[PDB]
This record gives sequence, structure tokens and C-alpha cells, in this order.
Amino acid sequence: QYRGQFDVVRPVVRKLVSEMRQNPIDVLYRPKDGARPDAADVLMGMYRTD
Amino acid sequence: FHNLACRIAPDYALEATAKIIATAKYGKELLYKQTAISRAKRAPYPSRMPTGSGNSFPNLNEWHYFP
Repeated sequence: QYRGQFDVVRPVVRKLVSEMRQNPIDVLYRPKDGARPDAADVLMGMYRTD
Repeated sequence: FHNLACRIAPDYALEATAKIIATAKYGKELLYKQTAISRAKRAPYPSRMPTGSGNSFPNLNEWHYFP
């Protein structure tokens, strides 16, 4: 017997993905309440790199 | 033999009694009953008719209409 596939879930999923795919979001590494301002850049540069 | 009775009764100048014609009418239906049920049968899907994504193993695309 026939079995059609007329879903409506996909479009929702597609939409949701498309939204998260346009708001990348990555790491930051802020220094710290005590540390010197130029603390992060070293690590961050490394992270960004690989 | 009830239906037989009705058919040959005119040979002997005779109208078959009611109960007989009734039983003949009744009997003749019953003969065909089990046959009628056998002869029901739904025809297959048409020449066209999509195959259906839900149905796995494509075989003949759309519907066979002949198989």
C-alpha cells in the first residue's frame, strides 16, 4: 500500500539551522580581574589559529 | 431439486406451492454466496500512481498495474 511523505518538520529545522549558522559564536578568553591586559592575546592567537 | 421442482411442475400442469418457490429462491442465492465473496477482489493500483517514498525497495517505479 502507498506511503507518501509530506513532512513539514524539515522547513522548521532548516529555518533553525539557518539561524544558528548566521550567528557563529566562538571563544574569547578575557584576561582576569588581576592579570595584565595583554594576557589573552597569546592564547587567543593560538586558538584562532588551529 | 427445489428449483427443479418449479421448472418441471408446468409439465404436469402445476403451479409450484409458495413454500417451494421461496425455498428455491433462497437456495439459489446460497449456492452463489461463497462464490460471490470469492469474486469480490480489489483491482491493483493504476497504470500511473506514484511509487511512494515510504515504500522501500523501488522494484517497479510508480505502481506495477500488472505485476
